[PDB]
Amino acid sequence: GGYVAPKAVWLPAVKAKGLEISGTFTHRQGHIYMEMNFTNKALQHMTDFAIQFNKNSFGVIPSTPLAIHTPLMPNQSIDVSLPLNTLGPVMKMEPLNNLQVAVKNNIDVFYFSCLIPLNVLFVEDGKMERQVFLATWKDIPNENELQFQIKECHLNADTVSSKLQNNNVYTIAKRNVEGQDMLYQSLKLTNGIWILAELRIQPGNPNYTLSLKCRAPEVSQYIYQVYDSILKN
Ligand SMILES: [Cl-]
Ligand SMILES: [Mg+2]
Repeated sequence: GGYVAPKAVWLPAVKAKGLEISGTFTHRQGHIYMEMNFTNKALQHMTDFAIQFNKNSFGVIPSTPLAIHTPLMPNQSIDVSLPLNTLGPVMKMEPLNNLQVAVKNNIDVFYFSCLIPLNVLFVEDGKMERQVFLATWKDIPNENELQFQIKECHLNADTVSSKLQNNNVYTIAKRNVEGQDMLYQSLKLTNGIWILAELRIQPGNPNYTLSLKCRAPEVSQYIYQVYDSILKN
């Protein structure tokens, strides 16, 4: 299984007439979930739960109604797994991975936003053939290449590769070049956009250089972020 961030408070009870939501996102065998905990810190029973998202960069929507079937009584706390997909309307948000959410119950409708970690959008079929990798890297404009630093990393190339693989980031080739390990990696988003990467591991340097090439370079910063998280967790 890939990296899953710990649940964070998305909607505090005091801003939502007692409704408290905490959440995170996961990806389970090709399926994306918004995993939440709803707690009723009010003095009335809560019913009639419903959820919707604003249009967003990767076209993320719930794929079913929110599965809360019984009144959530005062002091009660339930875990809710909401399946998502990427078939919904697309509107480019800033930041690119922001998701606006509305949750309703019988008391009111409440709004909050949260940030989607892009690794849940990394698809299973994201392993480029070596031949295709080289050709695609070359095809993408050199100006699209962006460099980032994975600070303070001490994992071996092998471990880097295995962890990334667990998050559908595939190592296509490894080059040993005078002690340095150069890992060439591919991944593919739910929207079809490929991201190619060169990770440079040097002896004595506690920082790895991650070089990313993408036809949509605005995405790169976000791949870096979760790449960093996967290596640090
Ligand atoms: Cl719903
Ligand atoms: Mg996989």
